[PDB]
Amino acid sequence: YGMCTGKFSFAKNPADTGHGTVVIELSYSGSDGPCKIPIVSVASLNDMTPVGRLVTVNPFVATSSANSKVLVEMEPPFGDSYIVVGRGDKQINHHWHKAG
Amino acid sequence: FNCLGMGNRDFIEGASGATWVDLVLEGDSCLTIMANDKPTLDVRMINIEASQLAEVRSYCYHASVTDISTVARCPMTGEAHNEKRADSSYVCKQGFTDRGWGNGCGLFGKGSIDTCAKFSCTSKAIGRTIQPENIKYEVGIFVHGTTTSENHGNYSAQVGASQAAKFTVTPNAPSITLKLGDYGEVTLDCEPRSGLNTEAFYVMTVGSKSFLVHREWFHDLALPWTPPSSTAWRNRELLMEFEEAHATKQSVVALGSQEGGLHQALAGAIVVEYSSSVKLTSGHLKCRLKMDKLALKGTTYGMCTGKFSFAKNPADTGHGTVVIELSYSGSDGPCKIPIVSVASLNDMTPVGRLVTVNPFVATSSANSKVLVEMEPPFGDSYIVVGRGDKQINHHWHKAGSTLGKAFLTTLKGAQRLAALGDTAWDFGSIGGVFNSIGKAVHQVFGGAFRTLFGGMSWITQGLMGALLLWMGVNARDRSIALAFLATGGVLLFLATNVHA
Amino acid sequence: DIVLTQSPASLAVSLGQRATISCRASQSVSTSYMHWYQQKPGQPPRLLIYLVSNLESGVPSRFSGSGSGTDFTLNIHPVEAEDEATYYCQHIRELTRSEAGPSWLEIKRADAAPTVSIFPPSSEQLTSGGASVVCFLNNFYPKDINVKWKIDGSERQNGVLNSWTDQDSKDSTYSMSSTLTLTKDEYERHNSYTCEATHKTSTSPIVKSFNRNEC
Amino acid sequence: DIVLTQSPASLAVSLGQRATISCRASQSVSTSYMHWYQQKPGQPPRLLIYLVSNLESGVPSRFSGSGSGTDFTLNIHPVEAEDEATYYCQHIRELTRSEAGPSWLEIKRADAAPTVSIFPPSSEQLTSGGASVVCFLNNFYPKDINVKWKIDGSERQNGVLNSWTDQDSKDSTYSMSSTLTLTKDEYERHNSYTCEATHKTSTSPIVKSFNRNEC
Amino acid sequence: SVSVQTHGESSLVNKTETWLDSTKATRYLMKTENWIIRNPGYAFLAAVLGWMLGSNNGQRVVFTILLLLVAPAY
Amino acid sequence: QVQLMESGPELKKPGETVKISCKASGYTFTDYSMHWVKQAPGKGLKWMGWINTGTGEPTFAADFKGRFAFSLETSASTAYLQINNLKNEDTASYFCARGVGLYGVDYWGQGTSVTVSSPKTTPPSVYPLAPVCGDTTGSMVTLGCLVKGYFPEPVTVTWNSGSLSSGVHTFPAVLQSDLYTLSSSVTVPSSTWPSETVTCNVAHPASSTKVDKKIVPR
Repeated sequence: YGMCTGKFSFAKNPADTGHGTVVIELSYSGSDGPCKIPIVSVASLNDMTPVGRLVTVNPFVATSSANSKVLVEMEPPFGDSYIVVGRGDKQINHHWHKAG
Repeated sequence: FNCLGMGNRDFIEGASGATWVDLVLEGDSCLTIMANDKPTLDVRMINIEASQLAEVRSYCYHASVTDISTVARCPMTGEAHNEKRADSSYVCKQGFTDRGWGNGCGLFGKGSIDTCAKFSCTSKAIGRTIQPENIKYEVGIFVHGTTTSENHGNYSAQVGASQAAKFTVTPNAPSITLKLGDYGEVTLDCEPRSGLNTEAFYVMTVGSKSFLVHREWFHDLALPWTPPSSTAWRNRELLMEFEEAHATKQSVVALGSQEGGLHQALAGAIVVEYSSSVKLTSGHLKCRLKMDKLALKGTTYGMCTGKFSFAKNPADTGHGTVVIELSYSGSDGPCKIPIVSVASLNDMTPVGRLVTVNPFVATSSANSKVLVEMEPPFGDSYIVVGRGDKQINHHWHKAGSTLGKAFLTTLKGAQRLAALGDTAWDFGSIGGVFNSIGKAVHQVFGGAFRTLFGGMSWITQGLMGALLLWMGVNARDRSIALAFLATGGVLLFLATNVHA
Repeated sequence: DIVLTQSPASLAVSLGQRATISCRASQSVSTSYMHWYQQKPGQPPRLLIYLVSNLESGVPSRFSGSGSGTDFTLNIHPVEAEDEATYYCQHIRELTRSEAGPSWLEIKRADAAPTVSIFPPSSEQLTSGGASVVCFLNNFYPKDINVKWKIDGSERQNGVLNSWTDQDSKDSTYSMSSTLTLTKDEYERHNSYTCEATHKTSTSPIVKSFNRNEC
Repeated sequence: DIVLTQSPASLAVSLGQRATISCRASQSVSTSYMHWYQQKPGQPPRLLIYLVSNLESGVPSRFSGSGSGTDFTLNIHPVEAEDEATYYCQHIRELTRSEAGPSWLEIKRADAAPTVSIFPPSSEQLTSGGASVVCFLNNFYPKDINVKWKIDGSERQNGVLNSWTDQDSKDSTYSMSSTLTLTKDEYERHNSYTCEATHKTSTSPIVKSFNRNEC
Repeated sequence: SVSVQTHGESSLVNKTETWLDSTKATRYLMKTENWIIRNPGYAFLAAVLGWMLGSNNGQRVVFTILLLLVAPAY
Repeated sequence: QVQLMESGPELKKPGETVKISCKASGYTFTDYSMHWVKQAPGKGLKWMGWINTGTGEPTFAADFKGRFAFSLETSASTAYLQINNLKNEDTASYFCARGVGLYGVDYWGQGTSVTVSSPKTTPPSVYPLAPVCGDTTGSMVTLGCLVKGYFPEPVTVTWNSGSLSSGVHTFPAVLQSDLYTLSSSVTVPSSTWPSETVTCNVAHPASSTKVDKKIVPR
């Protein structure tokens, strides 16, 4: 599957598990599903570099359903970073923390 | 939103090297951004707003004794039985009345009483917690173009002038691109997770008013308190008292309203106004401007051909730069206003720089008032506005002579250090080398030392200075300086920084 | 747990008159953060005063909330026919959030007696074996009224079904229905069926009856 | 603090039969220290069993106390006409001392219908302006009975006073008085006066009635 | 009690006017001085104790003024 | 304009599950506590609880704890009260209320009344109620319409196709064995009855039964 082509949305705001990593459920407006979810762990929006690692690797919208809510977790890095979900206009993002 | 007449108005100096720049922006100060190829931007938080709050618990700060009942028992009758112990609303107290034959008992010297006074709360108060999501940040952002007294102050016009913007960043929306119209667009990239610690404190409602209270300290309040919802309390006794037992008679008194002491308990606590939400007047936030799409109109326009006239007269906003509003007679507008900052008309060369770059007449309106500020240098000066005959100057003076700038900023450095902790090295924005490790040096340094023995308030750490200096007075060389570390700075500084 | 009680329960008033609606905070000092919510019948509530001290935008300055922290008042110095409504006061200082038992705005008027009409069960109904004796007590102000169903001189409170209008949009009276529903057997085993209506306009019940033996 | 219940509430028995009377300690384990008490009506109760397991001196061996500490039983294997009594059991392990809801020994017999006689107010009472319709229901077994006063077909439960004998020493039945007290005006504003009584001997009310219009 | 163990200082962000701010200026010294000016009989007897003990001169003075604050409000 | 819009009034049965919608409009959904307030049919406003709009985190009054599910759809800005194990107590008008928070709730859902009960849609028994000697009041013969034993409400009771408005008092239908009876009364002059037909025209859209009964002299 290629990149999911459309705007994500946070079905739940990122909540650290308390175990060091952070999951988000994503209501994803793209009906482009089934598709590979674009998303990453980014330090600053000026850099698309993945910084943390993906807890749930290959985030995948299961079906053509638009606004399908998809629970996906990755690891935030130390200190401050973002999570860019998608890309460009289609990237939402959240600035969520790991103090570790 | 703008920096106009802002008590704390501080000027962001464009070094280029990036169109993006990191900033610490706050509701107190309007950061004014001068940059090459960019007009003069303004950045200030309007306020900090946590939209929606949750109740951590409730406290009863003034209580009411009701229905005092004392169930007496004879000597050796032991534990006194009063059924009201089945009701928590009743506070029950065991005890005794030492008896004679005169009072109720065939034996002398002892007794038993169970004193149940129904508790109720005269007056209760509440703390509340912030969810970092509900936190907003209202950042008035402006850029200095052609302006007047009003339009620059009144936000309605600089919307239309596209020179100002107001917006909200959340941990959900940490970055915002914002469009400048004729000047294009800019972008802020914030840390709304990090602008506070949402859980560093509580919002404590005392009276109609609410207050920031350390959520550690908030538990430390010893007082009748409440399940955040509803009813069953702890230490509801401690606003009530007990008396002697004279015969069966012992009474319970609800202490005078401690609300005054609540306020007294609130010293560093911050006024916080609930509206639909708290509005936190104290800003702390790190955003990132991006200047790329910020443009310059006026690079097309040529010299304004008509008479400069002061609508306002040369004056300093307090920050070291002179603002004037110029009624511009010529109708050649829209036109590029010729102006410079000069010392003496013996030379036509500028000396200072433009606060507001691209002095410009907005429209063809004759006598058009144009509010523009520039930077005079130290000492006296004039201001040459335009060349040739049409130029009106005005003699100016700025007494800040250069040395003091190097002093104040230096001494401001330690003032920039304290209370900003590790983020004091964020004034090293676009850092590296020193400022890279400079925070990292202070990182565990600030996270240790001052905070480890922290809880020191004024003379507590303020008197430590000569005490720790005196141990440096009598000590060993290479020990003295090592014993001098905790003494000066981080201790004396903040203890001297408070003078007053 | 904090209680509010809003007095009166209703006030019959002239429109333009000042009818002030009291409220009180049973607990703490609620301070600010009490309100006034107008809800007319069949409506979502409509918030009037906020912090107990401040109008909402839509609600005109005729509404005035007042009182501080243990005690409160909702005033409308010009109460209106448009102000005819059910008003609430809501302590916000704490969760839980609750609402005081309201005060109503009734428009005071001349006191009117119920027009009382006792219809025996329709022959249509009697053919069904059920018998409902309907007594329509109509156009009475105020709403203060009572129905008494008397049967063979022995007053029956059973099978009685009451339905009454509200303050009646034209005359601002009230109209009432008293329905005595009997089995046609006991409807036929007893004869005099008497609904008598006592009303503040009448020192006595307004007696409307039929003995089935009559016509 | 500790509660007891003693079952049955009463037991109709053949004398000589074994009727064991239960008791139980709601709280703790009372262990020892429950005690059986026979109270014949109008007496200070006579203590039967001590430690709930041990006869007193004056009580005969027919009484058997039994049960342990959460539960207890008063057994009379030959229950008697003398054993007719109100029986108690008392946890003593803890002050407060209390008792179980008692157990009566009734002597069982054949079921007898009430002898039901409805006396209108005598002229002596009718001359007084008060009117009491008195219905004596005599010699019914069991005691289980219900009296009703019907007036003009509309049952009146008002002015109704009931006084009944106990198990009637010879026939061991129960006799009752039903009384319908009326104001002579209401006594004479209504006519049919009926004491109907449903008693276990009859599937129907035993109806004794008069109308003032009758004699 | 409620007047004691104050939140002050909050010092979280907070470049602003705190709820009760100018209150903190005189808290430590004055009400302790008020007690010790109310008790000059105490003031002098507590002072000489410093020059008694430690015999190092300048350190002898240190014990006093703090003790002179300590006995006020324990 | 900020407007709280909800689901429609719904007939339900005991033991069922209802979820009442509340859709936010005219404001940023996230920023304001969404509240729920029970108005029982006879009772005043009894505040059900609030769900945190930022977190989606519900908070219930001790009463409303555990039977009731607050849920927030985020993107389309809809709030929900889902009542589980529907009970005849769950019959009531329910209101979502937007928090101005410590200033309480500013606005309200347009209202949603749940009716939880067993009964089935039933036609009314419409009885022309004629006046007798005493029921003729002055020149006016008061007349009546007994609309009897229908579920659910409403019936539309008009009089000669509603051409009698004024003398009409249509009295409230109330529950009888989970069926409704209203006795509606027109007051018409004895000049117009039974000289002019007085026919109470009773339409019950639920049962789809329009029943027209002329009141005729007894």
